[PDB]
Amino acid sequence: HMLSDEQMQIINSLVEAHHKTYDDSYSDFVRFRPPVRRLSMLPHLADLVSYSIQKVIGFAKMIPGFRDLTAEDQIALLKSSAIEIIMLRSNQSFSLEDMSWSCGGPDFKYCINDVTKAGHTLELLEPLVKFQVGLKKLKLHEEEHVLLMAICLLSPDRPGVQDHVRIEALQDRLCDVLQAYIRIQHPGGRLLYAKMIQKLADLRSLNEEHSKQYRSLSFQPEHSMQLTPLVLEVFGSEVS
Amino acid sequence: HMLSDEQMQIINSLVEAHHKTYDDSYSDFVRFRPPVRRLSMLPHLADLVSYSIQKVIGFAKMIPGFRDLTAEDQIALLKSSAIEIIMLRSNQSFSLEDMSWSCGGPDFKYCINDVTKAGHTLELLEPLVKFQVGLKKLKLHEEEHVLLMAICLLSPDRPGVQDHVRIEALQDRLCDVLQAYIRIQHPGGRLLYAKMIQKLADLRSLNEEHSKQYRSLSFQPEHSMQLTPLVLEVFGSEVS
Amino acid sequence: KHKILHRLL
Amino acid sequence: KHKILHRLL
Ligand SMILES: C=C1/C(=C\C=C2/CCC[C@]3(C)[C@@H]([C@H](C)CCC[Si](C)(C)C)CC[C@@H]23)C[C@@H](O)C[C@@H]1O
Ligand SMILES: C=C1/C(=C\C=C2/CCC[C@]3(C)[C@@H]([C@H](C)CCC[Si](C)(C)C)CC[C@@H]23)C[C@@H](O)C[C@@H]1O
Repeated sequence: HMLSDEQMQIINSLVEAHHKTYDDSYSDFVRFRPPVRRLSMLPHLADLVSYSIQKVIGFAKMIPGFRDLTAEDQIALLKSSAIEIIMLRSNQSFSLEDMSWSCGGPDFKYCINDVTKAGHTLELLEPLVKFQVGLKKLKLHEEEHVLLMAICLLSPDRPGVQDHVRIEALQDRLCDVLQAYIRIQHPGGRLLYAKMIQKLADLRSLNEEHSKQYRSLSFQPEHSMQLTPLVLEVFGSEVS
Repeated sequence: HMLSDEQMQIINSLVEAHHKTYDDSYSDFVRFRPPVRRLSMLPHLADLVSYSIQKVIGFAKMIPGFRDLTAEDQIALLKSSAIEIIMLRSNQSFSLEDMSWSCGGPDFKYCINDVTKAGHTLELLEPLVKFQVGLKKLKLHEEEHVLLMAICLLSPDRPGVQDHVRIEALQDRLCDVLQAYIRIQHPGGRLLYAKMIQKLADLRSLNEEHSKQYRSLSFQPEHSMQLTPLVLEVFGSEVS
Repeated sequence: KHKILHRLL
Repeated sequence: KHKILHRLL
């Protein structure tokens, strides 16, 4: 009926890691190639994502344990899960008012129609937005959102991982933190942990569908040339 | 004392190819990542160059003969000479007033100090600007500038070319055009052809020095990640 | 392998 | 070969 020290440390270090790698003002967006409304929105969103991957790496490096994984396991987890952490962290910009990610005025406000113009069909954006509205309804504490991102990153069931026992043991520790945090700190949250676990399985299904459509994109040089070197590294399939 | 038809055709098709691939208003620059004044200017200029490579390819494809070279010879000539055609085509934006490429207001006006902030030392920018002021002094006709770009592109003495006899025979035809064009159409231009040929050898020396500094850049992932997929393809060394 | 150049060409 | 990831990591 109380969290440990090592418990509250994990929350502290994760929560601080998030604050350091997520700007609520979205003030660096002016440095991206501007949005345009073919695939008119591909340049701006490619930069959006690449900037985001840089942040997800910063968060990752401060998850306790992650640093001590092999460089190969870190890459494997980042490559397979980056799109999921991005979908996750974007919930903090998603507006139930608008059904759009509102990172600014009319420019950095992202309709579903914008992401079509980056080469994504509704068979992805439809469940993407259901995921987002569901995740928003859960009204997560910062402590939970941050923990959900870390648990998603430390999944052992990802292609290429080599030390699946050490990884799973890290994921386990974090799940124990979220269960305990909710038990003690979140009133009325007796079904929450289980709903949060459900959000992960939705992410895998988003991940899959997104990986399909990225491939179709990445195979067309006129479209892949609009991507960044980091995006092709992380979403590409070089393998180690 | 008169140009041929096939002569004047070569000039016509080259001159039109240039008009189609060079905007004197520099109005697409707003789509680049903005300039910033480490290497603060690397993102904007990387996009400048990548946009430019796209144009140099468009010009190239309309040089008579080029289309019929093998895909491998086209790539070899583009990869080895792209930086030279860019240095060449930039003369049309270079201002003797300012010693800068003035593509716009204070943003797209490029001091030598801007290009330092993209990771280039003076051992390159110094002769680069001497080249530019010299080339500007030559007060080239559109017909000559366009021909000089084509002759530079069709050099047989570039790494990777396979049909150096067919290429050289194309370069020869174009030199004959420039010699004749100047003979007939450019008054007082009896030393011009030879000065233009001199500008090519300066380009090789720029090319070399630039290739050195690009390598140092391209070998640092934090800097190469700011480049575009087209830039790394063209300036990289994949070889066929 | 100049995937983009080929395409552009 | 994840040259950038390694660097970033
Ligand atoms: C990324 C973030 C934010 C928004 C994320 C968004 C909105 C635009 C469309 C995106 C990007 C989806 C697409 C389906 C993904 C496309 C990937 Si490509 C352009 C390489 C084909 C995935 C997440 C979506 C803003 C802020 O919350 C920071 C956060 O980090
Ligand atoms: C390119 C053009 C123009 C300007 C060219 C410029 C000015 C900025 C610095 C550049 C780019 C040099 C640098 C030494 C080259 C650096 C290459 Si990177 C950023 C990949 C390291 C080469 C040519 C230079 C404008 C207009 O005339 C269209 C024309 O096409």
